Amino acid sequence: AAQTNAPWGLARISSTSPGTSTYYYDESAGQGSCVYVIDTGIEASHPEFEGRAQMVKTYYYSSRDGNGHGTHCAGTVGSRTYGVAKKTQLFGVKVLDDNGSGQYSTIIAGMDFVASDKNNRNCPKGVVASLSLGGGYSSSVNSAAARLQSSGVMVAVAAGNNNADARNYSPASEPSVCTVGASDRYDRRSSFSNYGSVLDIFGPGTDILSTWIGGSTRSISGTSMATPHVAGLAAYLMTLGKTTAASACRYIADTANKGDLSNIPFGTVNLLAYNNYQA
Ligand SMILES: [Ca+2]
Repeated sequence: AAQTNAPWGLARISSTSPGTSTYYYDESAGQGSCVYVIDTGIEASHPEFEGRAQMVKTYYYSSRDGNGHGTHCAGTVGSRTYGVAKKTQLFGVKVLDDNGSGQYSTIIAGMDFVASDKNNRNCPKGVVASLSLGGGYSSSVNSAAARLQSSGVMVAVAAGNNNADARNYSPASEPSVCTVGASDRYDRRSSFSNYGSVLDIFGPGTDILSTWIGGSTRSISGTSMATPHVAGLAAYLMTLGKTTAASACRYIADTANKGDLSNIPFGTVNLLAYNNYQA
């Protein structure tokens, strides 16, 4: 399948070179996989989700996304126009308030919830969790992310936007999950992207067009935007049977475009997510 005039990030993950505008992908498109988006919520009624999104848990008064961030991330995972895995099932877990903030105890609870809730869902091709959030180092937050991964969920987390070593942020610094940095359309490390030896992979994160609340769209930047590209790619590859939740991060790194990025500091991987599609 091919999506013409796609957002640059989708085109980038199906090409060996920058500057293309077509997203090439297998028509299976993540069908039978499930992605939990642990964030500010999802506007499930947005037409771009085609009924494939639902809120399953909130830690606040409402389950609605009053911010936009979670809806944007969910759109990059699996919306029709802006998503990597256009047929995956999306589940929203609202651990962040509508200002985008949240206590670590609530974020931990949300991760433990996903590890249990997945046993109630029909996700024959596997389960992914996308965490476009983070703060200062916390061993308890890292442990919660490691638990979620150990339970059989592919966990993808944002490296952070401090132009610093991600070893000082959580859950970015947990080695057993998939820690995602950001690049821009010219194959530079995004100027805000954290770096360091704990990064596993880069994905598109500057000027990413996706869904927004009120049935709208908008373009924003962040490692929060790169993470759902990798989460969606994992769901896509699990549906194709190429990998499992336990090894998807390693498989993505092994099959990545290598050496293409600039402004990568010594000691950080130079690996860009790639779907290796061949018509
Ligand atoms: Ca890792």
